Amino acid sequence: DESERGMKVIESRAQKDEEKMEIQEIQLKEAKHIAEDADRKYEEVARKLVIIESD
Amino acid sequence: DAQEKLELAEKKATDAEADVASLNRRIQLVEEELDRAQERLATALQKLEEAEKAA
Repeated sequence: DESERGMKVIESRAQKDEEKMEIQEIQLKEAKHIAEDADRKYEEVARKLVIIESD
Repeated sequence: DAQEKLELAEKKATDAEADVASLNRRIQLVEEELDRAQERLATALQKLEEAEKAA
């Protein structure tokens, strides 16, 4: 019961951690894409700053 | 005296034999109960292996 409960607690934990893993991984890809977008919008506006600044 | 000793030796034989028979019964009962304890032990040990293996 303790090794099985353990296995089930761990399976539950493993699943919580697996979901958090996948959730954080999917959300990481999105956070990275937001960083790409955040850097992208930064570049669009910063580039405008440079263009406007160049002008 | 030899005759009384005989009745008493015959009685002792009767009792010794009654004890042979009563003990044979008891020895057999402990042998049967032993086989049962051993069978229950083999069972408990197999269950122990199953429980421990489950663990």
